[PDB]
Order: sequence, then C-alpha cells, then structure tokens
Amino acid sequence: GSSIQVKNKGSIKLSNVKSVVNSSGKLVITSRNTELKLIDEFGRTKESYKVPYGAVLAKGDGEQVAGGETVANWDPHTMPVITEVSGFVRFTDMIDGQTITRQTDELTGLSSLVVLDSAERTAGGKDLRPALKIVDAQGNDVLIPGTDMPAQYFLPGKAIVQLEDGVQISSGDTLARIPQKDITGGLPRVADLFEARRPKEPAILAEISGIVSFGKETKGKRRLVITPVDGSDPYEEMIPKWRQLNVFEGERVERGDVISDGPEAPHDILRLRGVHAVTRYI
Amino acid sequence: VYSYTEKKRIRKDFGKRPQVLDVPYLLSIQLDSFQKFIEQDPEGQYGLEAAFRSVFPIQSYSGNSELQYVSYRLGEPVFDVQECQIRGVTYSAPLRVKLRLVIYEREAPEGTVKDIKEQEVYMGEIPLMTDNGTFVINGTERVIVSQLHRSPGVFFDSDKGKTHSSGKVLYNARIIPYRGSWLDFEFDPKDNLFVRIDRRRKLPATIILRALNYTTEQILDLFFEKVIFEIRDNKLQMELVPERLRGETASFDIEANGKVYVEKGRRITARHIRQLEKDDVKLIEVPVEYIAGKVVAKDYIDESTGELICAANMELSLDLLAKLSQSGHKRIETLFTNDLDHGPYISETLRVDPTNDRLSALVEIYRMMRPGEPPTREAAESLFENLFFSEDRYDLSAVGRMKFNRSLLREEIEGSGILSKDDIIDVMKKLIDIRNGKGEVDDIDHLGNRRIRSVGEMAENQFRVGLVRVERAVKERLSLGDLDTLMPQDMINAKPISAAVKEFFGSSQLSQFMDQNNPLSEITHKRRISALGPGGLTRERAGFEVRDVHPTHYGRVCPIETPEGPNIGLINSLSVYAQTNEYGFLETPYRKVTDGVVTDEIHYLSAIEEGNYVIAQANSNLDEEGHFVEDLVTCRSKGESSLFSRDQVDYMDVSTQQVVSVGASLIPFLEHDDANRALMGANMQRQAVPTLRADKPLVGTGMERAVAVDSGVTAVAKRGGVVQYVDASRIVIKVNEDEMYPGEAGIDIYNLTKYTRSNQNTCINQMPCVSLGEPVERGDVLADGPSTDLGELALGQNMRVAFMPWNGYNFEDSILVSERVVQEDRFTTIHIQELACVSRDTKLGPEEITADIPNVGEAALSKLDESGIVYIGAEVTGGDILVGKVTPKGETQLTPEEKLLRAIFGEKASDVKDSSLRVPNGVSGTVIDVQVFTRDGVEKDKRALEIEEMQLKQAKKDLSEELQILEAGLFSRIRAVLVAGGVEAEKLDKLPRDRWLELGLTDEEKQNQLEQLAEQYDELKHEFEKKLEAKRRKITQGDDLAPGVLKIVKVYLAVKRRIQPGDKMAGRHGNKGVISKINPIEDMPYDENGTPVDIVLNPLGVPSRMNIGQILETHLGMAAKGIGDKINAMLKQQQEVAKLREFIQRAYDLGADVRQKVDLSTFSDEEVMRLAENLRKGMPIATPVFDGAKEAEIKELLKLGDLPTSGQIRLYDGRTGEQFERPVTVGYMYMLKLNHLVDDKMHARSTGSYSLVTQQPLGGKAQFGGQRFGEMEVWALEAYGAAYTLQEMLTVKSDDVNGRTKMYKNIVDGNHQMEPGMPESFNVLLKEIRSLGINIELEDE
Amino acid sequence: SDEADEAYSVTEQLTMTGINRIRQKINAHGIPVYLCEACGNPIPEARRKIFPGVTLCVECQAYQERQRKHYA
Ligand SMILES: [Zn+2]
Repeated sequence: GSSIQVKNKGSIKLSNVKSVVNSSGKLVITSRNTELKLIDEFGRTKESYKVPYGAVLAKGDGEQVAGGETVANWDPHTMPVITEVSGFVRFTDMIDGQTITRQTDELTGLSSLVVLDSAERTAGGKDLRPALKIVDAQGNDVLIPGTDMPAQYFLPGKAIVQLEDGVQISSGDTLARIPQKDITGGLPRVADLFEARRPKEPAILAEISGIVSFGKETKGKRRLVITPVDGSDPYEEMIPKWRQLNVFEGERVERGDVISDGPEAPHDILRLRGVHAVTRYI
Repeated sequence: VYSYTEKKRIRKDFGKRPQVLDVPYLLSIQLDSFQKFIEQDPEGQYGLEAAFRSVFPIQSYSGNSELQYVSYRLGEPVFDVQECQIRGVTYSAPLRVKLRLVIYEREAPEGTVKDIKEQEVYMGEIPLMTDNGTFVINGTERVIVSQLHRSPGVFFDSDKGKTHSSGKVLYNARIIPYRGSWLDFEFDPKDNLFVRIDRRRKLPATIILRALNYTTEQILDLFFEKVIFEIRDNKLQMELVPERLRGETASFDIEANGKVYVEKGRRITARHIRQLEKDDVKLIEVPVEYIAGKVVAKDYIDESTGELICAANMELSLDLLAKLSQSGHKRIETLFTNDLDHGPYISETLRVDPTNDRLSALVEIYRMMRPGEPPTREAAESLFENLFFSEDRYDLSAVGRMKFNRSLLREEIEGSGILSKDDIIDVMKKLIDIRNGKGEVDDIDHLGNRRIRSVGEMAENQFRVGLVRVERAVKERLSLGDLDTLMPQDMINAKPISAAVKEFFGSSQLSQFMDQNNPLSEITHKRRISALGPGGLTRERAGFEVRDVHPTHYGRVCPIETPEGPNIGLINSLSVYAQTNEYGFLETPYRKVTDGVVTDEIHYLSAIEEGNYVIAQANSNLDEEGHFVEDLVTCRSKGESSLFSRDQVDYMDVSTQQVVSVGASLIPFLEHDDANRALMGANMQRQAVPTLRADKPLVGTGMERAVAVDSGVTAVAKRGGVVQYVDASRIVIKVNEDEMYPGEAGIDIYNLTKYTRSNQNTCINQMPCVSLGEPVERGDVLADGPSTDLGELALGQNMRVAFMPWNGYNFEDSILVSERVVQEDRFTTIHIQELACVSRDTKLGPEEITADIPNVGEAALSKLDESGIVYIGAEVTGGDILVGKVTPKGETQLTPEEKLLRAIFGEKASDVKDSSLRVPNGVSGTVIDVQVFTRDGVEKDKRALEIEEMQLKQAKKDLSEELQILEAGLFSRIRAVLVAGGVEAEKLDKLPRDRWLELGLTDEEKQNQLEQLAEQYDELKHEFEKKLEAKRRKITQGDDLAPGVLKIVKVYLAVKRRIQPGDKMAGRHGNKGVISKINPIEDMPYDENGTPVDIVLNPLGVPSRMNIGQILETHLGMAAKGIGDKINAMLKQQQEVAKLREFIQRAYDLGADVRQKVDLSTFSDEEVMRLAENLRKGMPIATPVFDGAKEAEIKELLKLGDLPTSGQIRLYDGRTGEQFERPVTVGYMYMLKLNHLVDDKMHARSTGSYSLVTQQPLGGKAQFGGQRFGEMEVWALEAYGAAYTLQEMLTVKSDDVNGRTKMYKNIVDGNHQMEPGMPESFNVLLKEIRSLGINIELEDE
Repeated sequence: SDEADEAYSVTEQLTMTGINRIRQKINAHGIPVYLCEACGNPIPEARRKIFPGVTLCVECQAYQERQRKHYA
C-alpha cells in the first residue's frame, strides 16, 4: 500500500477551484483537488502545482506572478483545520485526564490543548469527544451554511491547538494542527522483474533532448511534438490522452525525463538512458 | 451401575456435558453401503436389482427375440476368508441370474409365445465384504474409500474478477443432469445475457425463451415489472409506486397536491420515500424527458392502419409518445429498469437477439447443435424437444430434481424428471436476481454440492457398465437369432462383467491397501472421503478451490484431520457422528428445540437444510431441565456465528465432539493446539506401530474404547456368559441360560488369531484378557488385539518426559531416550516379514528345490532339513539360506586359464547354478512358519507332506471339537423332548449318553419326537463325516498357480526391531522427534527422590509451534502417576480395602462438576483390590476433546497426590550431580512410535545390479541403487569449482560401462585414478537421434 | 524447518495483510465535509462523528458499496 516556489512569469489560474477568503483576505484554499496553473501570456499553460489542503495563498485568478513569489505554502507536517463560518468559540468536552490534558506551551506563551488520542485518556473521559464548538455573540452555535446542523469541529488525538476559549474565529483559520507506492514484494514480483514484462501503463518517456509542443489532436491518440536544439525534429508521437501529461507546450526536455507516469518499462530505460541506468533500475 | 468387565479399571472421566447421542458404530459408511448394494431388494431401488432392471430386459431388433430378468442369487464362496488370505484367491461370491429367453412368434407383435427357455446364467464374482468392510481381492485386505463428487442439479458460479480486465464479475448458471444435455447461462461483460447448450457456441439467451413458446410481450412481463405512464389531458403523467424510488436520481420536481415533498437534482433518500408514503402520492406529473429513455413493453400499432408504431422492447423517444398520442392510448407500459436493482438484462439481450420469432429460434438452435444439417420444421422440433424434453435422452436423477428444487427456493423436493418452461425460467430469474444484488452464489466446496458415494454405489456403476457392454453382445447374438437352439447363456459372456468388477476392486484410485498398522489406522481409513478418482476432480484440473474448508463442515467432515503435503483437503476424513443421507449428502445429528426447551430428540440434518435454521452451540450451560442458563446464547445461523435470544434457537449440537473425526478426537487437550498441529498430530497418530506390550493411554479422550471395540481387532463377546476355558489360542464362552437359543444351546467359541502378518509388515496378534472361570457380559471384549489393552486403544506407551535442553542431543526436534526405556523392551516392535521363493520352469528345465547346493559346504546348510526348506524356528541372520534352490544352466563355457586351473585340480565344474532364497542382507529373525504351495503337476516333496499331515491333524482336531458341541446340543433337544411328558430325571445322567436313543417312552407324539431327533443326530453324523471330507480335500488338493510355476515356498521371518538412533517418535500433539542418543541410566536427570526421567524432550518446541497442549498433557500425566504411586504405596505396604476405598473415592469425585460419579460403596471388597491392582501403574484419566479438564482441576488433582502444584519439579543432573537451576517440567507423557524405522530407511550401495536399456544403477531390494544424483546437485557442484567429482559422478560411478569396471580395478589395486570415456546414456542419445533422419556425428581432432 | 512453521508464517502474512487493508480503509482523520461528495445531502451528526471526514451520505455509501459488490 515546504511551499510551491513559482519559477516563471505569467497569469495564474485554478481548476477544481474552491477556497475561502480568510480574515486576512488571503484566499486560502479549502479544496484539495484544485490545481494551480501558471499561464504564459499566450493563453496556454506554463506550469502546474497540485493544491495542498488548507494551503496559504497570496495571488489569484488570471494575474501575473513572476519567478520567485512563493504563493502556495503548506505546513509540511501539519493538516490545517480551517473553518469557514464567522463567530466566537467555546470548548466542550476538553477535560484533564478525560479527553485533553493541561498542556502549556512555554516558547509561545499560550497553552495548546493538543487533543489526546484513544490511548492517552482514562474512563473519566473515555467516550468523550474534544469538541471545538463555534458560537454566535449570544453563546449559541453559529449554523454552517446549508444545514440545520451547527458548527462544532471534531479533533482526533494528537492535534496541537492554535488558540483557546474566548477567541473569535472566522474563515481560513486553522484551529488545530495534526501531522501528515504499492511495493508488491512476493516472489512472483521477482519472476516478473526478470521477465521484464511491459507494464499496464508505460510511463511515457521522451525520445530526444529538445523543445516540445502539441500536434495532431486526438484521432484516438493526442500527439506530442518534439523538436531538438536544431536537429532531427520530425518526431511527434501518439499518446493516450486518457492519462495525464506531466509536460507543457514549451519545455525543452532532456531525453529520459518522464512525460507521463507509471512504472516505466525497462525497454524504455535501456534504449533511452544507458545500460548502467537500466541495470541500476533492476 | 457398571458391568463386571468395565470395572477392570474405571477411567476417571472429566467432561461436563451429558452425552445424549452415544457414538454410532464407526463403520456405518462401508457396511451399510455394501449392504444396500448386495441384497435381493423387493423394490426397484438401489442394489443389484437397480442395474438389472436398468439394462434388462433385452429386446432384439424388434424380431420377437427377447431376454428378460427374473431374479438372482449369491452362492456361498468356495474358500472362506482366512483360507482366502492363505492361498491368494479373491474372497468372492459366485453370482447367478435367472434370465428368461422369450421368443415371440412372427406375425405377432405380442402374439402367442413360442418359447420361454428359462435357464440360470453365471456372471462375475463380486468380492463380498468382510465383517469389517474390507474386501480381500488378492490375498491382501483392501479397502474402497468413499468418493465425494458434484451432485447433479443446478449451480450458480461466479468466475469472479480476472476475465475482461474491468474487474466485472460474470454470473453463470449451469443445470447439470444425471444423464443428458447440459444447459448454461452466462453474462457477457457488455452485460447482455447469453445461453449455451452443451459446451458449444454461445447464443443470445432469449432464443431459448422464444423456443419455449415465448413472444416478446410475455418475456418482458416475466423478466420485468411494469410502470405505467398516463396522458391525462396534459403532458405525460406517471404511475407512482412509492418504493420504486430508492437510490435514484431525482431529475425533476417531485411535488404532490401542488406541494413540494421532494426537489429536483437531489437523490431520493429513504426520508423522501418515507414522506411520500405518509403523504399519499400515486400519480406524478413528470416531464417528457424522463419517459425519453424508458422502454415500452407491449406492442403498439396504428389502430386505423394496423401499421407497427413501436415494437415491443423499444425505447420511447418523444416522437413515439407523440405518434401514439394520436391513437387514443392513456395507458403506457414501461419497463421498471434501474442501474442498481431491477437491471435491464433481458431487454438488452433482445437487443442482441438477431432472430425475431419462434420458428427462427428453433432453426438457430438446430444450427448451433449441429452444423451443415439444413434446418427444417420437424427436424428443429425433434432436436429441441429431444435435448431437454425427452424422457429417454435426458433425465435429472431424483437427486437431480431434489437439488434443483432446493436451489430455486421451490416447494417439492421430489418431482418430474425433465425440465419445463418453469424450471428454465426459474433458473433465469435466479440468475438475473443473483446479478441484481439479492441472492448469492454457491461456492464449489459447499457440501450441499458434494454427494457422497461409497463402495455400494461405485460397484453398482461398474456392474452397470458391465451390463451395457454385455447387452451389446446380447443384441448382436439375437441378430442371428435362431428361435429355440441357443439357451440363455450362450448369448452372454461371464468374463466381461468379472473383468470390469475386478478391474474396479483391484485397480482403482480408490480400492487401496488398508493402512492396517494400528487399529486407529484401519478405522480412520474406512471412514474416509476422497475427492480424487474416476468421476472426481484430480489435482491439475481442480485445483485450489476444493482444498479449502467451508463452514458446512461443522459436523460433517473433520477439519483437523487431513493428509498434509501433496494433496491436502482432497482426503477429508468423515466426522464422528456424520452419516450418508438418504440421497447422499453428508448429514449429522442435532438436538431439536421446542419453544424454549432443549428436547432430547436427535434429528438429522443434511447440508442444504441447515442455514435456514439457527443452531445453538454445544458449549452452552443448560439449566437442569432443558432451558438455557441465559436468555442469549452463542449460535451459528448461516455461516456466521453470533449471539441469539433464547427464544430463537432451533437446534443444539449433539455433543462437543462432533466437529472432529475419530482421528483428532483421541488427542487429549486437543482444544489448546494450533490447527496445523492437531493435523500433524492425528496424522502421526495414524502411524504408530503396535509395540510389544501395548500399555494404555495414560491420558485419553473417551473415544479410545469405542475405537478399539468398533474396529475389528478386539475379540468382542457375541453373548454374555461364563468363561469355561481360556487359552492362548481360543476362548470358550459358556452362554448363559437366558441368552441361549431354544434348540441346541451349546456354547460360543472364539478362535483368536495368533502371530501373523499385516500389510505394513507388523504383528496382528490377539491375546486373551479374561481368565478362567470368569463372567463376561454381552458386548464385552475377550481378547485384545494389537495396541489395544483391556479394550482401550493403546497406540504407544506412556513414559516419563522432562522438558529441558540437556547438551544439544535434542537440538532441533531430536529426542534423548534413557536406556531404561530400551532395556525394558517397551518399544520393542515385532515385524513379520514374508519371503517367497518360487520354483519356475525355464526352457533349459525346471528349477530344483534340492538341499544339494554347490560352492557352499555344510556351513550354511546346517539350518536346512532334508529337503531344502528351513526348519520352523532356526534363527537365520544376515546372508543365510532359507530355501536351497538351483537352476540348471547348461553351457558352462569355460574360459582360458580358468580351464588350466580346472585341469590343475580336476574339480568338476557343475552344471547347476545356485539361486537359493537367501535372507535379505540385514534382517535377523526367527522363521516362524513355512508354507509350500504346489502346482498340482508335481509330486509334492517330503516336507510338503509333513505340512499336509500336520495341517490335516489340526483340521481334524478342530472339526471334531465342533462335532462334540453339536451332538451335545442335539442330546439337549432330546431331553427337551423327554422333559415334557415322562422325563425320567436321574435315569438319564447315570447311563452313557449315547444310549439315550433307546430310552422308553409311550408311543405318543413324543416317541415320534425321539425318532425324529435320532434322525437329526444321524444327519449331523453324516454331515460332519462329509464336511471333514471336504476339509481334507481342500487341504490335499494341489494349488492352481500362475502359468509356468512348479511350487512356491513362502517363509515367514519374524524380526524384532528394538530402538536405535533414527527411529522417529512423536507425541500426539504433533511434536515429532528422532531419538538421538540412547543414554545410560546414570547420566539422565533425576528428581530429588531418585527416579531418572526416561525421555528428555526439548523446551524450544512448545512456544515456537503453539502446541501448548503437550505441556498440559504432561501435567495431567504427572498428576495421574501421582495418584498411581499413592495407590502403589497403599497396596505394597498393604493396608486394607478400607483405606483403598476412601482414597480411590477421593480420586473419583475430585471437585468440579463431572459426569462420572461411581460410588465405590457398591464395589465388593474384592473388586476394589482388582481395581487397585489395575490402577497401581497409575490412574487413567479421560478428557473429552473440546470439553476437557480446565487447569485448576489439574492443579487440585495434583494436590490429591503430593506433587508440587507448579507442575515443575527440581531436577538434579545425573553426571555432575548438581541441581539444575530453575526447576524443569517432568511428567508422564504418552509417546507413540512411528514406523519410519531407521533400518528400513538406511541404505548403501557400492556395486549392485544395473539397468538394461541404459547402463545405470538399479537394484531393487531396498531400491538397492544409488541415490538419485539429480540436476540441482549438478548445479551445486558447478557452483563450487569442483568438476572432477562431477565428471566421475556421471561418467565413472554411473554410466560409462568401461569406466566403472576400470574404476573398480583401480580401487582394488590401490591407484585412485579414473579413466572416463563417455556416458552410455549419451550414446543412446546418439542412436535415438540417428534413427530419425538426423545425422549427428562427432568431429575427431 | 518444519512443515507447520512455514504454514504459520503464511497465515501471519495473510491475516496481517487483510487486516491492514481494512484498517487502511477507515479514515479516523477529520476533513469536515458537511454534505455529500455526490448527492449533496447533509451528512447527519452521528455519522460524521463516528467516521470523521466521510465524504458521502449514508444512501450514497450503500449505493456505491452495492455497485461495487459486483466487483466493478
Ligand atoms: Zn450522498
């Protein structure tokens, strides 16, 4: 079974777009599957970055960023616990020896009631749940938009807390902070290694070091286009567009750097990089 | 309330449950099945009558030549059983049939018969069954293992996953009959539904519907439910069935009464359906788009034209709604399709249906069954009717119909024989519903699909095949049929059926040698299920599916007894209480449950009838009346198991043992062993060789008595009475006055079976245990067999183990056996080998069996008598002669200087070649018995005459002892004549018995009675004159030997193998071992009191292989010997009967609730002394398997002795004399002795015989040839740089037929060279390549 | 080594990989979703509080589980 450092210049874009304006105005990202698109002035894509959850942003749609503004940030181990609704806070079921424990930071100066897991509590608070329940100015729970269901935030164990009771809250505010492949290893994986069977989806790899673009458009296989420094350009290859490209229209790639993904077959490496490379793969 | 026999030693019995179903006679399978086979059975059902009513009567080619059936008979054998093991016949029973050849007159269909010649014809010899379910085919006792094969019926299989790579599973459904054409249904990944007749081409599966008189309207209303749309004055109304809308897209506003109860876009969750039910919507007004994809069932045509508007099963588009709007329809029929539940399958398969209507479908069936045959009306009708609708050409057996109605959720379990519209349509509905979510698929292993054959039904089928191959000949000889010249036996041939039936009983993957090396082995071999064989699946075709255990094994096949290794699971061993059902599927007991009571009525359940119930669990404490102790109890309902309320159970397990077999239910403390380990434990208990003084399980499991008695070895009393004369051979029970038949009472007599060979070469002995002048109750054992003791199955011997390392002698699993175990000769096991020496008939002349031998002086001929056979008793050893035999070998063909030598000493070179039967190199024995069979074309020699005289003396003695009893019975009946009407009491005991015939009596009916009884007396006289005549004639005759043999001389050596480093040993829980240094007594450990612990196992084998059961058994054993030594001290210091009673009573009550209380206040004072003397070696203990004795009971039973409760004594090493730190465990564990003996396994070969096609080594005697130096070893030697050793490993030592002799000359002459040459195998390869037209040659440079 | 030792190792392998699959399924880490990933209905409190961060309402879950019961 730790931030997006933009490098070039151009407009900005998001797909699967969803986020919330935090109290600081930062259009902070709630969505996971949104992706950031660095566009050149052409109207075509330059680069891409898969949006982290609860990441921090500065820029927005359709605007120029230059090479260097680290807009997309993400706390490398922490899992943000942002909250969209606007209100006050109270803590219910956060009790010493029961759900949380008395936890004082001495380097910040404020205590963080880091949520205790199923093995750190006793029978006084066993089934109990550390609940960060949002409230209105009245002391009543601020309804989340679209439900007759109040806003109370659930926190599993090990979750370091940002602020305590009495703190007002609004959108883009991480209340809590929780920390952060199939290696089939039998023997038949080893027989299928030495047999060098071409995998299901070959990790599509270049042919030559050189600039790129896109050609004949999907008579079944959309076509990649590869033109050298100056040399033997006429290679343009079919590609099932049913699986993603990791390339853009204007990159001069070195031969032997992945256009796509997947377990790259060994034939490719042997013919592309060199015998040392393939033997080290195996 | 015990018997006088059961009081020999009354096994302390833990086990809390009451037994309510005593153990069935363990051999029910074999006996009851062969009983159903062979018997005149006045009903057409199973038995031979089945086969004869099946193949007969034979009618000729309509020519009024018929040969019909009357009735048959089983003539008694000529040789009975033991005769048939001595001589070598098949213990058969000649068959007879009363066939009746009738010939009708021509010009007469059934006109007047012209001849009925009734004559009885022989055919075959069906080998009868012994009393123990073990046939005797060629002298050896063979057993036919029950088979387990797929029951003809219906099956719904998956073939899930791998096909089509989408993951999508297919759901195929097969309708297998007993005999006839199959029928299969299956889905394609495109999800259309297809059919196939017998494994031929696929088809659009609606074609068979259409062939059964189905047009599209009634198809769609069979395989679909209706939804009507209405046009009520505005835009396309719809019928609202409320539950039609679970889990579906709401692509529209679901309003009602102009009120919105569900809104568009959302999903209709259960809340919405609940609210529509409460708010009463029935006719919703949805737009046209929602009808735009629906499907129209019925046919529509313009009523003004009759022109076809929409065919049945077309998708309504908006245009067609419009078109039928103007035709005057307000009802519209649409299929209730859905992606989840009511899926479109039959509709879309009609899409795939190329054809259109009925006749075309029949045409396509006719063109798929057989190509090239042009279709036709009546040809199609005949073919399709004769696939699935012909009583002659297709029949589900009644088992077929029963499965086919129980797998459809039908009503009648028995019914028709052929299919129907409804059977096919129910198959298809069940198939589609399997794919719709409701319903599930019957995996293969499910014992609702494994009908069990046995000896009866398999032999019945073989006789059936015999009958068909003979009725071919019968109809043929009736072709030429002369009306009245061929009697009803020249039409038949006897040897056909005999050939088939002997081929089965003697050459089968079933009919196999009995594992007769231990009573548990036989009774765990006759109880056996096998999934291999002719008609079952073998390994290659299938396959991992059937290796598995499946939750319908709970009480129907043992899970923890199956042969490990190459074929696991294909040799499932039948459970303890299991049985074959009426139809065949395995069934088992269950106690019935009323409202809330646990009735005591046991009720049998098969496999298919179980899941619909809810069975309790035997491990449920119930409250002294039949009410459970709780309101909720563990149960198992349908595979799963869980807690159920008290008012829901229907069935309780009969007893805690029924999950197991007789194999694994003898392992005490089975309950604490990893299942693999109980597997290996039972599978090492089936191989224990019977020791010399078979002792007893010191810790048993209750079933051991039933296994000893119910197996054939013990000599069980037929009727209770007094014992008149015991003896090492025979036991003479004097029957009582009440168990004694009215006429000719007499007395029962049991001739035991002294020393004698079994198949595995061990000693199948029988020893009396009831001494002279002693009562015996009916059903009780008289004579213990091999490995029984007092009628308690004793496979090995108990002995003292101490778990501790002790200097690496027990490293991996090795065992360290002190010499106090081998001095006593307690594992000394007796093996009776058989050596034959035939005397054949070569072209040069007949072999001699003379005592005159060349080149061997008087030295090796001291043990030979005057005729060449050894004396009975000479202690031959390695390399001596047992039978002096010489073959004439002409053409001596002298040589060079050898000829000079014969000249030098004038020694006449003999014409004869020595070939005497010399003992195999290594055994060391006592020739217990010599038998000499003779072809009756030779004059029997001197020793064979001694043997004939001796056997004849024996048989005369025996048959005369029989006549004495018989005449005593008749004199009894004579008195019973006189006793009524004028008996003269004391005037009949004085005078001689023989002069009672002339006793006075008035000439009433009683005088005629005296005359009649005198007639009976003289009949008995002449009967036994002639019967002893027949006995003397069986003995005197020659034998009927193989073609070309003069006389065979069998010589029965009787080795006694003791014990020696290599002999495998084992407990019962699966702790193997290889006894590895037979230590002195001094060296062994010794507890503080002095006693040296005989064995010394290893501690590192209890945790690593979680078989902690051996530690618990060791502790229960230590406590047992504690009780034993206490009784020993109380008896040696001899106390009284009083102290003994109080102490044994303390031992038998002992605390926790038990079902064993004995109350020795009823034992007479002199039985308790006998009971003690049988306990003085140690109090036995029972422990029913999954209901054993929990730990604390053991601890208290230790404290009743005086052992330490910890179980671990402190041991002092024997060599250094200093205490082992950290006390060890010591106790009495019961250890077997597996017969993987060392001296059977050891083997060494320097220069033996050789093959004939390739000059390789080949020896025979104990594969007297080199070890296979295979291929992986050659890889090994190449891995090292060593290549000389390889070159000689396959050029000098093995093949190069000059290389090897030059190597031997060099070795003897002290020059370790080698001169290789070239392998003879490669030379054969050159020749075999060159015989083909392939010129392979070797360049020479 | 013995023939039951190897079978114990295989049984450990089999049950460990099965159980660790089924623990990989259940989430136990919150990503508060508040209404379905398909249908849009509100996820009630009890369900979102047992299984934190569960994208799907109850009905959508049963329905996807049933379409997957036929193994895709
Ligand atoms: Zn949903």
